[PDB]
Amino acid sequence: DAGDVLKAEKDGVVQELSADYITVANDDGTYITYRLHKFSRSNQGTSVN
Amino acid sequence: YPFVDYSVGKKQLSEIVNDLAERYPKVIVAATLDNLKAAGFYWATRSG
Amino acid sequence: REDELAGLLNHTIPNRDGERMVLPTGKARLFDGRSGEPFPDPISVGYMY
Amino acid sequence: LIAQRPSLTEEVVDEFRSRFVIEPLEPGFGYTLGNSLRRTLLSSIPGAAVTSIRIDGVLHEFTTVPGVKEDVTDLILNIKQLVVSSEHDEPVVMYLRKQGPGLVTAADIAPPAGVEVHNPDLVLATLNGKGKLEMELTVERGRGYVSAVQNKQVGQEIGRIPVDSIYSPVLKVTYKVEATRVEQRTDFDKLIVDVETKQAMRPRDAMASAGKTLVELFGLARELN
Amino acid sequence: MLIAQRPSLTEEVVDEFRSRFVIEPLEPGFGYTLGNSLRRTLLSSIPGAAVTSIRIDGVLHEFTTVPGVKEDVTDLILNIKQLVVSSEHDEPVVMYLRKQGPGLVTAADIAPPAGVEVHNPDLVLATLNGKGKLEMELTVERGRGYVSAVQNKQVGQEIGRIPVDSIYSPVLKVTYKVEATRVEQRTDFDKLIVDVETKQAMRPRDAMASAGKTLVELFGLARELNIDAEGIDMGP
Amino acid sequence: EGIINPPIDELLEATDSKYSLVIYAAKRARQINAYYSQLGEGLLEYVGPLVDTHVHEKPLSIALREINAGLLTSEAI
Repeated sequence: DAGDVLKAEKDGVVQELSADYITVANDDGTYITYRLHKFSRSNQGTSVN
Repeated sequence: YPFVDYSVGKKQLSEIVNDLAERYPKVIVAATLDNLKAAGFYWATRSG
Repeated sequence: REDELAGLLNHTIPNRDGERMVLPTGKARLFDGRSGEPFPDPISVGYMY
Repeated sequence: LIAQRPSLTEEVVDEFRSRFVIEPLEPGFGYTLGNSLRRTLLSSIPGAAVTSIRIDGVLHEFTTVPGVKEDVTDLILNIKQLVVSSEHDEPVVMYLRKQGPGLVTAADIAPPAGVEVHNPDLVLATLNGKGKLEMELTVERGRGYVSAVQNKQVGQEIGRIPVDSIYSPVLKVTYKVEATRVEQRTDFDKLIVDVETKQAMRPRDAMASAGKTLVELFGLARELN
Repeated sequence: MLIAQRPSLTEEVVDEFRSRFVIEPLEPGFGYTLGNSLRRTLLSSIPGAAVTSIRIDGVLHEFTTVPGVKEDVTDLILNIKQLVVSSEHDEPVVMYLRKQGPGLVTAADIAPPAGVEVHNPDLVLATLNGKGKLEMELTVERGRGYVSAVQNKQVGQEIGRIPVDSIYSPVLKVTYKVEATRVEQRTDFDKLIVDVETKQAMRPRDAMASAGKTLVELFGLARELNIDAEGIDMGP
Repeated sequence: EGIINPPIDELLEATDSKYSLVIYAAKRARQINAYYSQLGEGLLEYVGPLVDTHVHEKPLSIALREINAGLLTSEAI
């Protein structure tokens, strides 16, 4: 509920996967790709990964 | 210093330290405090 | 409840040598890293977060 | 007045775990010997470990390579567990090359003649259908732990990534001093030292190295005349 | 591997029978690795000889008092304990104390047999008053370390044989500590200080040499498993 | 050894109180430092140290050592 965990939008099967992204083939017939934050910077100077 | 021969809580230790400060020079008092600190830590580790 | 913990401390899985290292009182017998002699009395041990 | 002298015998629990029985010692003396041996075994047994890596298309630790499921920083932690053994005094180089989908198991590493990798079932990374891993590893010798800032050379390239080194063939050591009251008309002890190494050498070699290290110090003690 | 900095041992002498040895610069750790072992082997791994039991004439195991002697039985036993002796026969050997008349009875009045010697004849044993008589038998034998009073071996063997504690080890007191020594290069290198206090017979240097020999043999026992094993070589 | 020596009681036995000892030692230390600084010149001014010193020893320590040894005097102007 905090919102820091990536969550799928519609049920499907993971079509392709890599440390930078995840492409999922939705059951309704569409494809959706999620991009992951890698070594960003938060307001306090920590690392978001 | 005369032999103590009785259980030393924190009041007795305060009395002894006050007597040492009252009757002895400062270098001897500092050395005695260091000795007491070292022995206290050593026997507190093995206290159980 | 503490009753359940006290009951469970007697029924863990024994290690490879078939011995439960922590006694039913929750205290374990430790050795001394430097001197090598065992400590006189058992000491509490467990996992903290 | 007691003429019997100590003696040491071995028992094999499994491939890489041994139990050494020393007896009959003087009373109150087993714990000190056991702890001395344990400290020496856990401190000063030489080995080898990877001390640097460089990947084809990487500049630093805080980045990711295409076609792999893991970051470089999360792959350094996987290669820090490699159990390698080397016979060369100078640094040696190994190459890891993998193409196509699957798992980059530690067995895929092709080492030169002289060095060996002893856990060939370790999982380093996972590759998809558009990923190729080409990486170069450096192996040296030593003992203890080196914190990757000692591994930083003067002429470091931008592409060279130093790594923490853990040279320690020993995994877990313990001891038990049975007050067996060995029947000698008096009190005596029986020390039992249990040693488990991490599949790089066998416990007999570790015990021999510990004994060789410990005999020298008491050798310089006895020369006092 | 190579040690890269060879530790050395140095001695200081405080009294005729007190010494302070310093071993430095030891690697990180290695101050407790060979400190407690040194103390233990010095205190309980060196042969010696001592008294085991006495039989004072005219006094049973009751310690009410010794007629004709100012000191009580506990004082007599404690005085006997401080006696330092050397022996050669494995079996226990008995010697006789025959002092008589008013005055001071010391260790110089004993008549040891062949093979046993007393290294402090000037020790005071007791005082005699009122023309009393002191007849004693002292049994001495060899051993290692400190063994408490061996209890009654046979109840009906005799009446007056009082067993006593035996201090066989020449070394009486030992202590040790470790400190940081190195300044130029990276610090935390260990320095070990060992304080030794022995009795009148042996010197601290001989005790240190014997301890070193014993420990070297004990650990060569383990080294023999595989002689061709790489350790920490030292050079010279 | 160090800041602890010489013992404060021995020093106070040679003066009236702490407040005068501070000034006395500080003035002697300034004299010693001034002597050292202008040693390159051939000069007859300031004197000391009056005890055996080290390669580079703080002048205040030397001043306290001389005060304890009893090689100085204090007057009131």
